[PDB]
Parts: sequence; C-alpha cells; structure tokens
Amino acid sequence: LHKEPATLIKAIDGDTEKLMYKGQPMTFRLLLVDTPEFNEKYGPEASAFTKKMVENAKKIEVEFDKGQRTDKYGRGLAYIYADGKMVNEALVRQGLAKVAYVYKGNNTHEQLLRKAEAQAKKEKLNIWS
Ligand SMILES: Cc1cn([C@H]2C[C@H](OP(=O)(O)O)[C@@H](COP(=O)(O)O)O2)c(=O)[nH]c1=O
Ligand SMILES: [Ca+2]
Repeated sequence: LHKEPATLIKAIDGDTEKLMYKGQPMTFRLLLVDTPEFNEKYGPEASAFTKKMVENAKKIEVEFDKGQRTDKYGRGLAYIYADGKMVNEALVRQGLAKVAYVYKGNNTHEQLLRKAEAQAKKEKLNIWS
C-alpha cells in the first residue's frame, strides 16, 4: 500500500472526515474501525480525538487498501495518517474505537489494529472501562 496526499476540509466525527483528495472534496470513512456515534457514550470523545489529531497535523495522507476504494454511500475507504501516525490505529489504541467491518481484501492493517485493541482492552481504556 502507499500513502497519498490530502488536506483537511472538515472534521465530521470519530471515524468520518471530509478531506480534499486529488483536488476533490470527499467524505472518508476510516477502514477497519467503528467509533460510537456522536450521541452515544464515548462518541463526543471519539469525535474530539480525531478532530484534534487531523487538525493539528501538518501533513494528512490517505492510504487505500487493495479492494474497494469507496463504499455504497460514496465515502472513500482509507487509512488516514496525521504526520505519519495512523488515525485508525490511534483511535483503537485509545479505546475510542473497536476493530470492526473487516471485509476480506480491504484488511491489510487488521492485525496491527487488533494488537492495539488488545492493549486498550488490557488497560481498560474508555470503551473498555
Ligand atoms: C467501514 C466500512 C463501512 N461500510 C458500510 C457498512 C455499513 O452499512 P450499513 O449503513 O448498512 O449499516 C456502514 C457502517 O458505516 P458507519 O459505522 O459509518 O455507519 O458502512 C462498508 O461498506 N465498508 C467499510 O469498509
Ligand atoms: Ca460509527
């Protein structure tokens, strides 16, 4: 897989964000994770965590996996990086997301994110508390 440029347009919530990719605005849904909705427990925290991470970054990158690049809603499906740190992993490591929606053929970072979930779960963080 390879990283590609993008710039923040607007944070949306824990696992969706509006980015400019190849010069076009797109809503991106983070692969392999599920954050609570804003109205749910930990949803406000998930939203703030992603928003801070992507807004503070000097450099946003998108990384598509090997399979479908957009979902049935027109959202791009990617790993998003903020100054080289993967937002998908960082949410899971903090117990602000669950590993979820693992579909074969877009699951390259599955095991990395499960390792992070296991550690958030150990530490009883947030969703695991
Ligand atoms: C993360 C992801 C979600 N989706 C679809 C599955 C779900 O369909 P349904 O809308 O029918 O429940 C929905 C979950 O996204 P959200 O967690 O953002 O709602 O997005 C994919 O198709 N591919 C993906 O990789
Ligand atoms: Ca969600």
